[PDB]
Amino acid sequence: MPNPVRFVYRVDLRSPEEIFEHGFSTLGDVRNFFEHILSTNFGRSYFISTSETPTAAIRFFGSWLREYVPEHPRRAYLYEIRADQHFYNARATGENLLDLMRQRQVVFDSGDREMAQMGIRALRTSFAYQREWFTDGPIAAANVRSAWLVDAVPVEPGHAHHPAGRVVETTRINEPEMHNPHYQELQTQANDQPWLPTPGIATPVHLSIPQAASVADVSEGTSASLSFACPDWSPPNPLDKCIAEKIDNYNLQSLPQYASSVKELEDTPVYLRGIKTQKTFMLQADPQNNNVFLVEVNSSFPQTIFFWDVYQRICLKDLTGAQISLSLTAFTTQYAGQLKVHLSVSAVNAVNQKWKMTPQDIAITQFRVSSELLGQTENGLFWNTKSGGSQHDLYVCPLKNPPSDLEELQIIVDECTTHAQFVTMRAASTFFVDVQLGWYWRGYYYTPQLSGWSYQMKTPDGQIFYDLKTSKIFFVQDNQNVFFLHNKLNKQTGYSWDWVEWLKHDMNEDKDENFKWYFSRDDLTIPSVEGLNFRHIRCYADNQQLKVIISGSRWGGWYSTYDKVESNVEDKILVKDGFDRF
Repeated sequence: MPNPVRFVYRVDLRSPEEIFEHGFSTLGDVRNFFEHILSTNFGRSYFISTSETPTAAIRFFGSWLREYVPEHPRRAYLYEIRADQHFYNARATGENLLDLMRQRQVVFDSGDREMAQMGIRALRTSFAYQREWFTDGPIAAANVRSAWLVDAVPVEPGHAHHPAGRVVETTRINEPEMHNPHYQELQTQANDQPWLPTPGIATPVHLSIPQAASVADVSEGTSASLSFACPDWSPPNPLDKCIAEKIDNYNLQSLPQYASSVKELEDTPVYLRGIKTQKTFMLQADPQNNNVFLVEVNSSFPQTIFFWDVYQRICLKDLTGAQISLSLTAFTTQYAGQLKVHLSVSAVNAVNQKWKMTPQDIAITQFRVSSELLGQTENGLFWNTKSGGSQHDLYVCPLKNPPSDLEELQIIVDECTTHAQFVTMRAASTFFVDVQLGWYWRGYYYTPQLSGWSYQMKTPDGQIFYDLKTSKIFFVQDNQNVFFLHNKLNKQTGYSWDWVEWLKHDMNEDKDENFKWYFSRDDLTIPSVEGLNFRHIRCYADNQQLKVIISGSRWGGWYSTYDKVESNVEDKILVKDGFDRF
């Protein structure tokens, strides 16, 4: 409740005159979670889609055009909607269902667990960037606070080349904001629980898993559900009103990670220009020391190719030797209103790795790059015009009253500089969640050590991750050394428990269930009385449970066990707030 989801967002072609008066209506009367996520036989869902951020709500709307003269410029409205108890998070709902399936508490009315896990994999990876909160039914006019006219426009029109024959588009949120006079300020928040169709004890959860899915291709390999891409779908060709390059249908076992438009991707260096000095720089970064810096145009090496993905991250193209991806990250300094940019492990839930790129000129060629860390405060990238040497540091500052010698840098798009697709959000290539695992005892925080013991301190950001592709948990010692959480316990161990261990391992390996883990809410109080976020953690292999020894000579020792109840042990693991939503 200190950190609720208060507003969600939705792009819809219907005008505020209609929405401000009537709210949003459902497609149909079917309350089926998987069919809604997978757009199965689209057009019957009782659920209405919204997104936790404007950027995610509007992504589909930036789909690239075919090479023809657009006779109907693309316009719609972004709505800001107060969330309440009938708004549920799609990702968290899916994780809860995975938990129930692994613990064997599901009745499959249709389909099976293998199929459901394919559905969950798609939700975790392909559709996750949507940041979807769905409503269990209609949204009243009284929830809708504001609207903005939005449009999609080509980047550098008349000049930009068309990757694979498609025209690079971006979106704009136009001022001014329009306020809904029927809006009621009720100080509510989205439901913090995973969705289930029935009340109270739902325990024997019944699931109907569909055999097929539909996916809108929204450019650069990106998948969108039809509930996002066809916001005003009508019964009969409705698909013609969808905003997307194309709609594909697949059997669930055939569902690809990327859309056909993935062929549009090109390697792009990044060029920035100082607003006053007009000096031009290339963005560069070095995974050996995680430095990010600027080199003026006029035993490691700088890397030069970046992309901006649908999680809003600006990532270096290549993985390190230990198979991790690195992203530009805005870190706090000691100075008033001056963040410094540096690399860290790409994480889908790290707000300090999220960036917006907004066109500043009507020719759509100059782009301000802003950090989501600074919230509603207008901000941009800066360099120190007085700094000397070959490489210059990169900062983020509020636009208002910037430090003395600093000037803003904006991305410039041109044949001789940044290519147009850089300033659009392409499909993501890694799906790591920062889970920051730890434990808590009597006011003190503890963190895992690679030895299997614990150290007394709070787990730092950017260290312990969960790979959504494979369900592995890993600890990044540094860019070349990554260790994975491994279960040793089985039905032949002779004992009811065994230590866990941290081992180097192939990030891509996806079969061995002793490296696979999932989170469980069970009967935990969430959040805890003191505001903490706890989960139980179990291994896919045979539901062996992760725990930590509390006291004695083996205090701080991490192990797994078949025993649900034990003494002198902690089964509540700390996990970063919001880890199950991104």
